Amino acid sequence: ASNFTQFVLVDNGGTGDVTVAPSNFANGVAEWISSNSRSQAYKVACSVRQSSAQNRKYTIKVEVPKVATQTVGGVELPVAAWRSYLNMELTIPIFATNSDCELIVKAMQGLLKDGNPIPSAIAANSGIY
Amino acid sequence: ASNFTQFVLVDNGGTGDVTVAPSNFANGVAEWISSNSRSQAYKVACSVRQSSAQNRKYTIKVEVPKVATQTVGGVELPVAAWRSYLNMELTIPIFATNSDCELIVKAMQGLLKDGNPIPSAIAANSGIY
Amino acid sequence: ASNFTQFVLVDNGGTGDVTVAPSNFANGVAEWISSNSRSQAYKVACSVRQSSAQNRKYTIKVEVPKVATQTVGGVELPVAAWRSYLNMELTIPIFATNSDCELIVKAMQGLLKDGNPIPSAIAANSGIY
Amino acid sequence: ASNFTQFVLVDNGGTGDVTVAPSNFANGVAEWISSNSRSQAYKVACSVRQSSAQNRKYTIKVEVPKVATQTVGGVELPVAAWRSYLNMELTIPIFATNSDCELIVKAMQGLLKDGNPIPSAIAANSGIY
Amino acid sequence: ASNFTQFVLVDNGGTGDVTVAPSNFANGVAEWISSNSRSQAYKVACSVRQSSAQNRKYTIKVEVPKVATQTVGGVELPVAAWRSYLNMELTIPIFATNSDCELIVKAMQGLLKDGNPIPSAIAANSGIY
Amino acid sequence: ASNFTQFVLVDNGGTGDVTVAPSNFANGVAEWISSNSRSQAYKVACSVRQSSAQNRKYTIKVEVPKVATQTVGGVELPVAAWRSYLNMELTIPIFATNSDCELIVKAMQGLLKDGNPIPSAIAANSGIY
Repeated sequence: ASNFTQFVLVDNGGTGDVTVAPSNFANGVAEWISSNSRSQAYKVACSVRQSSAQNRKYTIKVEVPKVATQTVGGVELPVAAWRSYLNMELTIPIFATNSDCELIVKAMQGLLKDGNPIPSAIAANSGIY
Repeated sequence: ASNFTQFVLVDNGGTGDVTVAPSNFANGVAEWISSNSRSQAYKVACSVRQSSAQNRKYTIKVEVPKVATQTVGGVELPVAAWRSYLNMELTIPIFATNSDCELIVKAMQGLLKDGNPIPSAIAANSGIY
Repeated sequence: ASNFTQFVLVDNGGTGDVTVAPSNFANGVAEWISSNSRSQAYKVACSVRQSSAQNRKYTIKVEVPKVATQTVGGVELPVAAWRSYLNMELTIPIFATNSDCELIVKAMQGLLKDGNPIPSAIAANSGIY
Repeated sequence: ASNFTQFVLVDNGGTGDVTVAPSNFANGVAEWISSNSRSQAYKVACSVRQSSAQNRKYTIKVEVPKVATQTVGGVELPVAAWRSYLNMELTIPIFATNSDCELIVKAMQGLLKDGNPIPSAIAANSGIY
Repeated sequence: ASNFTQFVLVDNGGTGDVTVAPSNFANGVAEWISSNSRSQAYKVACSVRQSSAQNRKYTIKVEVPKVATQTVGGVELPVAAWRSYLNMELTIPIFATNSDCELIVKAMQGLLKDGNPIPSAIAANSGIY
Repeated sequence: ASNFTQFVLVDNGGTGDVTVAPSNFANGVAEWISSNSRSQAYKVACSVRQSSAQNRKYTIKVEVPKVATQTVGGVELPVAAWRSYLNMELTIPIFATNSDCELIVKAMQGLLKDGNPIPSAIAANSGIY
C-alpha cells in the first residue's frame, strides 16, 4: 500500500477527466497537483494532526482554477483567471472505531451526491429554500 | 426549484439508511437532522453569503455520531468523545457561471469518492503514507 | 413539510375562531399574526436557541388584545384597549429523545386542559386554593 | 370551588397516565408532584400576584423528567441532563373580566393543540422551517 | 408556508424570463439573486422594520444589470457593464387593516401599469412633458 | 404630445377607481392629485434629474390616505386619518438604450405583480418568512 496515489478529481467521463497526482509531502502536508504549469494547476492538500488529546483533525484543501492566457508586457503567460477554494476540517474523537469512521465518509458522500439539496444549490448559484 | 427537502445522508443500501429532514431555517441557515435526540443526531447546516466584493462563500457543517457502543437515547458524556464535526467552506468568485459551479461540485465528489486516498485514509483511522 | 403554517389560536367552534398566519421570520423569530390592523392583532412568536452546550431553549410569546375604537384628535382609530401577555421558556436537554419531547408536549396540554386546576383559576380570576 | 386537587398531567389513554397530586402550599404557591423521587418527579407549581398597579401575573412552572433510558429510583447525574423546565408567565390587565380570561385560556390551549406548529416543532426536536 | 421563494422578475413571456431565487435571509434582509454568474445577476432585497411607534417601513431594492464581457490582457470575465438601481421605501401606519394594505398595493401596481405616465417616461428615457 | 395627464392610480375595476389628475408642474416636479378635498386626496409626484455625469435619477412619490371625518367642537372636517408614503428612486446610466429602459420597467412591474413575494407580504401586513 501507500495511499499516496493519483486519483481523478474531476470525472468528465473518460474525456477531459482531471486527474491529480502526488507531488509533495514536505512538512507533513500531502499534496497532489494536476499536470499543468503550477500557475494553472488544480491542487489538493491533506494533513492530519492530533489537535486535542482526544481528537484528531484532518485539514483538506482543494483549489479549482479558471484557466486563461494573459498578455503581460506584450507576452502571453499561462494563468488562472480566478480560483475557487474548498477548505474542510474534520474533527474525529480518538474513540472512533474504523466502522465509525466509515460512517463519516458515507455521510460526506451522501451530502454531495447528485440531486441532493447542497450540490444542487451550489451548481445553480442559489441558496437553500 | 425548492431544494430544502429531506435526503439520504448515509446510504446503507436501502436497509438502515440515514435520512436527514429539514428542521430549522432560523436566519437563512437551513438545517436538517435525523430522527434522534440532538445529542445523537446526524446534523447538516448550510448557508451562503457574499463573503467579499469578489466572492460568495458556502458554509456547510455536519455532525456525525459515534455509533459503536452507543446507547440509543442515553446520556453520553463527554459530548466530545461521541461526536465528529465536519466544517466545509467553499469560496467561489462572483464570475463563476453555473457550469463553473457544476465543475466545482464534481471536484468535491471526486475527492471523496470511494477508493480515493482521502476517504480511504479517514476510514482507516490513518494519514497519508 | 414546513411547520410554519397557519393555525387557529382561539377555537370558538367554527364561528369567530381566531386564526393566526405566518407573517415574519426575520432574525430567526417565527411570527404569526391575525388578520387585523397591526394595532389590534393577536400575535405569536417562537424561537429556539442552543442556550447552553447541553440545552436548547424555546421562547414562546403570545399577545391577546382587547380591541377598541379610540377617538384621537377627533378621529377614530382601530386600537387595543389592553393586551395580555404570555411568556414561556422551555429548556430541554440535548439528550432528550423525540418520545421524551412528546412527553413534554403532553404535559403542557394536560396542564391547560379544561377543568384542570390551573385553567380554572385563570378563567375565574382566582388563585389556587 | 377549591381547585387544589389532583389531576392528570400526561394523558396516555388511561393506561400509564401521569397523575400529579397536591404536595405543598408553603407561601401561597400551590405545588403538585407525581409519585416518584423528587429527582424523577413531574412537578407543577402555580401562584398569582398583582405584579403592578395595572396587572396580575400568574407564574407557572413545570418540570418533566427525561424518561428514555431512565433507571427508576436511581441516582442520575448530572441533574441537568435528565430534566426539562417549563416557565410560563401570564400577565393579565386588571380590566379583564372572567370572559376575557376564558378567552386567554383558549388561546393557550389552541397554541399547544396537537398538529399545530409549536407543539409539532418541540415534539420533533425542531425549530420552525 | 413560505413567501421566501423563487419568482419571475422580468416576464418576457415564458422564454427569456428572468427568475430570481432566494439566496440569503440574514439580519432580517431577504435577498433574491438570479442564476449564473453573481457578477451578471439581478438582485432583489427586502426588509421590514418598525420605523417608529406607529409605523412599519418596508425597504425594497432591485438591481438590473447590463450584461457584458470584460476583456483585459486577453482574460475575459462575465461582468455587468453597469447597473440600474431601484430603492423604494414604503411606510404604513399600524392602523392599516389588510384591506388598507391591499389598496396600497393596487396603487403601486397602477402607478407602474403600462401606458400610464410614469412607466412610459422611464421606458422612453424621458421625463414628464 | 403629453404624458402629463390624468390616469387611474387604483383600478377598482371601473367603479370606485381612483383617478389622479395633473395639478402642478413647478420646478421640474410633476404632481398629480385625485379629486375632492385636497385633505383626503391621493398624490403622486415625479421628477428626473442628472444625478451625476453618468446617471439620471427618477424620484417618484405616492401618498395613499385613510379617509376619515374629524370632529372637533361639533365642527367636522374631511381629513385623512393617516397616510401611507411611498418614496422610490430609480437610477439609470446614460448608456441605457430604450430597450434597456423597457426591461427596467418590466422588472418593476414583475416585482409588484400579484402573487409574487413582495406584494403579498405588504398586502398581508407581513414580512418575508
